[PDB]
Amino acid sequence: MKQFTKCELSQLLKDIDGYGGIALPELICTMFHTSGYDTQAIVENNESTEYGLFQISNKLWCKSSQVPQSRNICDISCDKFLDDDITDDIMCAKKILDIKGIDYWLAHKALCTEKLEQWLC
Ligand SMILES: [Ca+2]
Repeated sequence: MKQFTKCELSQLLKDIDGYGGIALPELICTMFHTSGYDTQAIVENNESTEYGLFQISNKLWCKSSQVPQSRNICDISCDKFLDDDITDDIMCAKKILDIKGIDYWLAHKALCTEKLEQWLC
């Protein structure tokens, strides 16, 4: 259920290259192994769930019925991360990068800090 090509995502996110010292291919890499470019991706964990192209968690970042105690850092309902517009998802991902850095994503150190030429367009 890929909803983007690696190339279209690289073009849409072109100005996020360098953001907090992030290389763009590093990020695209991270997004692919995270969500498979599926804007509707839902990953269910123990106490919580991660949503969308960026797999943003309801534990901290958005408001959801599942975690009423969430601080909702991005000030947004998690449902917004399952629509076809990734603009709000990108806003939140940047807030994550501003705080916690690219290591929020467990795919980044696992696969995206080494051998990245396949993520170029
Ligand atoms: Ca969205």
